[PDB]
Amino acid sequence: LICSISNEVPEHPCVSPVSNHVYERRLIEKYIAENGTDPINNQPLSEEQLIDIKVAHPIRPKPPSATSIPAILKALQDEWDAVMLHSFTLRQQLQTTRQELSHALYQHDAACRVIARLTKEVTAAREALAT
Amino acid sequence: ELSHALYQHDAACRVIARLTKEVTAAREALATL
Amino acid sequence: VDALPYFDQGVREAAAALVEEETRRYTDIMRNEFERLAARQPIELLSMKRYELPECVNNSMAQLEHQAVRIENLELMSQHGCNAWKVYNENLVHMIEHAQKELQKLRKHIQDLNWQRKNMQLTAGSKLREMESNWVSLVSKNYEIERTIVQLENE
Amino acid sequence: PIMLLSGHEGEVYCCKFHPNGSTLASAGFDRLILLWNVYGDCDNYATLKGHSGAVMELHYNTDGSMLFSASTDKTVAVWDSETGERVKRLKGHTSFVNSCYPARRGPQLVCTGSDDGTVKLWDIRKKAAIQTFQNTYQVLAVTFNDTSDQIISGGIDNDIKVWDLRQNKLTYTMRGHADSVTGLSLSSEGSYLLSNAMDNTVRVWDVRPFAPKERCVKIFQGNVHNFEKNLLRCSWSPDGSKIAAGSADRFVYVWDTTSRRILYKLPGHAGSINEVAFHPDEPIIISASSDKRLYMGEI
Amino acid sequence: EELKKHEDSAIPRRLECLKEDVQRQQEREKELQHRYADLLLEKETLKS
Repeated sequence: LICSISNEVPEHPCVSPVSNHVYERRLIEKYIAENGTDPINNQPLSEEQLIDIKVAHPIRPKPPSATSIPAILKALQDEWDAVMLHSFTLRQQLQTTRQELSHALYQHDAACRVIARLTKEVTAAREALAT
Repeated sequence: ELSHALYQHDAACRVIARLTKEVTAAREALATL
Repeated sequence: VDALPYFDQGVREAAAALVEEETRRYTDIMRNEFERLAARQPIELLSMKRYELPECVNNSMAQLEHQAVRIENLELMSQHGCNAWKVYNENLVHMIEHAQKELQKLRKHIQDLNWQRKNMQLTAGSKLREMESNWVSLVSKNYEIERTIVQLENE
Repeated sequence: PIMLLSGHEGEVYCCKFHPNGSTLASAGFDRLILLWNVYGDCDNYATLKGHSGAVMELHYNTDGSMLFSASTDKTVAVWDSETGERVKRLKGHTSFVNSCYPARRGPQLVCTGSDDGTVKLWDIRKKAAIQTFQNTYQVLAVTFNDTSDQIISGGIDNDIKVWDLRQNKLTYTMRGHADSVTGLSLSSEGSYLLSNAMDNTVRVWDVRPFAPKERCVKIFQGNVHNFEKNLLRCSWSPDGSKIAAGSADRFVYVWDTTSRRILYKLPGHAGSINEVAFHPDEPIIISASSDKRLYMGEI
Repeated sequence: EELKKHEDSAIPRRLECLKEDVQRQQEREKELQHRYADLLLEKETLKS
């Protein structure tokens, strides 16, 4: 249905026997030309190993105000500014990911050490009682 | 990664929640009997 | 690492406090910098405000032919009306339902995993509390063995 | 399955397994002893002969090679399971011998309870009596101690008794049974002893270097007596886990040591069950009943 | 499924641990009655 490279809804679907993963022909051409393998799993892929799919010709309806000024002055701004803000917020999400990963490695260090000490103290008092 | 680490840290502080009860009763018995 | 969740129904403050003590002891094209400028800068590129206003005689004749193309796209929109609208509606629902079928799959898998974990914990903790009970009994009766040694020994 | 066994001229009183659990012993009034294959189709091959009175107790060795049998006709008798033919006629017993108990993994010896008023020790080799503790009355049940240095007995005074083999006087007497003692059984712990009694109440004790001196630990409800006053016999599990009993209600009684709940009160029977045998390896039970047959339940 | 498995990978170390002290106590229950019979027998002959 959708594509795993641009996150796009294709009018040009092509999936490969090297990675059965619905990918957008544009980014699939670009990738397999960059390095001749799949991007997602990276089983070696040549661009002619894939096979296209025959699409149901999916269409979105031309809105009532569709013309030169609507598709030029207004429309491109929403798309470009929303790509800008979306990609920026996504990199921000990666920053938050690095922060939470560091905090989590800290918490794991704490758990491991405190457990190593208490597992001893317990059976230490237990051995003294078993004396 | 944060999911696995969070489950780990929570259920891991649980290990101490049990160990502390055991050792605290243990030293108390050690004094008692 | 050793952590059975399902068993203990029950602390957080003390375990996490000692934890925090241990923790205190512890790629695209030039578009990359273009979008860096355009996004940090924030401003929107000066748009296509040329065909609208009205050279200006060209833009007025352009408004003519363009609203002609607008009545053409209006022909090509009213040719359907509600028809190709419902054409997209029904297909939209028939594409919608599948993701929720998948969520049903995920619910079933995770909940049956938990259904295994329950009885697993119940067998494990049962045998382990039996071990604790055996320990209590042997420790008590072994201090009793020491008392018996003391008595039979003093004689 | 159900695996009900038959072929007995009369009521089946005594039943047990090979201490292997390879071939099966049952017997009762008929004055002979039927043996079977436990597995397969529960096949019935060999029958020991000779014992004049009703064979009041069969008793294996603990390996499974020799067979002791106390019969009401004033005699105990040793037999070779290899053959089925008698090795000794332990005579001298002045009246009805009820019980026999061969010592497990100790030297060759048997302690015998009977209807004379004596508890008697005898040797397999000498044809001679080793000791005899006259308390005053007929001795109905006898089980050793796991050191083979005390003799446990249940008789008509409700006062369960134990003799020192070396000091020869009444070593342990414990009381709390509401009526006569009918069945004793030493668990595989070597330590806990199990006792049934017609008084509807069955008891556990523990014979150790130290027990609390009042050692009535666990008590089970359900056993029945009637105007028949037939012999009542019980056992532990091979694991000391499930308490197995029969009784005169036609209900086989299966309890646990732990929660002492009714694990089963199983019907199926027509006759009063006179002995339950637990399999030394399997979850297999053979119920010897006075309906002149047996059952083999799988649990 | 991996958090239960990280539990279930170490699952035997959860039971096998107390299975040591349980038998460390019954093998020490061996140490009890070994001399406990050495204790009852020891009285009998000084009282006699």
